[PDB]
Amino acid sequence: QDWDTFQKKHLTDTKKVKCDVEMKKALFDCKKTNTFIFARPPRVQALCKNIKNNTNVLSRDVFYLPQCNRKKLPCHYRLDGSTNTICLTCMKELPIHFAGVGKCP
DNA sequence: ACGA
Repeated sequence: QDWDTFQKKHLTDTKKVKCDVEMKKALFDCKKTNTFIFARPPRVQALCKNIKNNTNVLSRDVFYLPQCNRKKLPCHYRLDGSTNTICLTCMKELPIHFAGVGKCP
């Protein structure tokens, strides 16, 4: 929605995310899936430099993407992972949505 | 400090 929420929902400083601890947060509310990006804010923010507002951009570089996937109700997950390019939605040169991976929508 |  916004840059602050994007960082909380999609950035991680660790590869081993504690899915069951984080996903129960109102931020995630035990949703089906959430993908994190292993990167510091500055590197991710740079991807939106020069990008038109409310449009998507695909990174040239790859990132490691820890992913929490709901396995058992109501809030139990399995940690998965993959590496790929990321597609972000930009607004005022700041990421506001994690649009897709490997390619933009 | 072993972490795609």
